This record gives sequence, C-alpha cells and structure tokens, in this order.
Amino acid sequence: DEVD
Amino acid sequence: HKIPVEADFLYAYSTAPGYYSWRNSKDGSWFIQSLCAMLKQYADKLEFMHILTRVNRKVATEFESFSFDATFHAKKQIPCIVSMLTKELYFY
Amino acid sequence: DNSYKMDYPEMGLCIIINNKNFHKSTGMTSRSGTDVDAANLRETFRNLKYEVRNKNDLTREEIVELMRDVSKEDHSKRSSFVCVLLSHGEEGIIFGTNGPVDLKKITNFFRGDRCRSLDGKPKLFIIQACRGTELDCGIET
Ligand SMILES: [Cl-]
Ligand code: NA
Ligand code: NA
Ligand code: NA
Ligand code: NA
Ligand code: NA
Repeated sequence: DEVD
Repeated sequence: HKIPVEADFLYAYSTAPGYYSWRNSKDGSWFIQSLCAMLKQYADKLEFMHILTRVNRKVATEFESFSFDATFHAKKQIPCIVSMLTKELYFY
Repeated sequence: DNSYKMDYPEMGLCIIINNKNFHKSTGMTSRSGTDVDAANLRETFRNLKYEVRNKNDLTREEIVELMRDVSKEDHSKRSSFVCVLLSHGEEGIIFGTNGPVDLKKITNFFRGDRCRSLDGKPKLFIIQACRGTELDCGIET
C-alpha cells in the first residue's frame, strides 16, 4: 500500500 | 432551447476532497480495482450511479491500509462521485 | 427521455492516461501498480465496446495537447466519452510527468460549447489521484  | 455548458459531466474521483488516495503496488489502486470489478459484474444489470455506489461500498469496506509506518497504517478511503449528468446511464 | 441514448454506432472513446514514472526534476514517487490498473481498465472498457487508447508517462503539455486533439475529433457517431487519469494529484490538480496541471483545463475542452459533437452526451472523467494529504483514520463499526 502506497499513497498517490 | 439551450443546455448548460457544464451539463453532462461525471467525475468519478477515487477519494474525497482533500485526501490521499491509496494504490497497492501488486494489486493496483483500491478504486480502479473496485471500479473494474463492479463494472464487470454489474454493467449489464445496473445504472452507472448504482454501479459507482457499489464501488464506494467496496472501497469503504474491503480495504484498509497496511503500513510499517504507523502514521500510514490502518487507514481507510471513500471515493467521491460528482455528477452533473442529466440522464441515467446504462452500458447495455 | 430518462436515459442517455447509448445505441450510436460506437460507444465512444476511452482515453487512459497512465503516468507511472515522473521526471527527477519533480521527485514524485514512481506509481508502482498503476500498470495493473491500466490493463484492467483497458480490458474492462474493451468488454464494454469502447475504443480504448492507452497513453503512458505524459508531460503536462502532452496531456493538454492530447485532450485538445481528442476534443476536436468528430464524435457524432459516438454515444459517450470516457477519460481515465492515473497519476499523482492534489485538490483540483493532476500531475503530468513534469508537473501539475489543473483538472479544469483538461475538462474545459469538452464543455458543451467547445465540443459540439458531444453535446447532450455523457462525458466521464475517472480520476485515480490524490486530492490532498489528509488520511481517513476510519471508525469502528
Ligand atoms: Cl506498475
Ligand atoms: Na484508490
Ligand atoms: Na465510486
Ligand atoms: Na478517502
Ligand atoms: Na477540485
Ligand atoms: Na486514508
């Protein structure tokens, strides 16, 4: 999980 | 006689105003994952707003971030449907 | 007349802008997993009978040019228009590979008075991008  | 020049747009945002949006490096983004799944399952059955509402539920209920960084861990997301459409939209 | 007419000869275009790698000058993180999204969307909208066009790693100039050119096509035989933006973003903004561009500039090309052959037809923008830097901590049900 990573943020944009 | 005339229609508004802003009529008949639909913006399907992955996330609420002001918020991060989440993307998984192996599975893809939460929102596009869910959008494609709901379109595959319901494009022959449901109007587009109701499809997008099921996307909202799927992202809201089945996803939660997992992070070694506690400040990014266990976070949630809600997509944001913005409709200036004037009619119902069916893909069949 | 409660439902859009979707039995034109063509469902319409589906333009997918897939921005994964950004210029060092910007520093933005590479968007691992976005290729899975782009392929998923390509297949999903293929099965919906859209004419899909995938474009990868576009500068903000290239995004504006592509949207301008697509808006100047003749969509008379098309039922709808779809544009999917996969990138970084901020509120109101999506990132080209070299910097931010206002979403309003992209969508303005398809305004009712600027793209006449899409008048009365649904114009869908699907946006996988951040809209800020707040996190939703959730609440136990
Ligand atoms: Cl990828
Ligand atoms: Na997402
Ligand atoms: Na949605
Ligand atoms: Na959110
Ligand atoms: Na905005
Ligand atoms: Na969040």
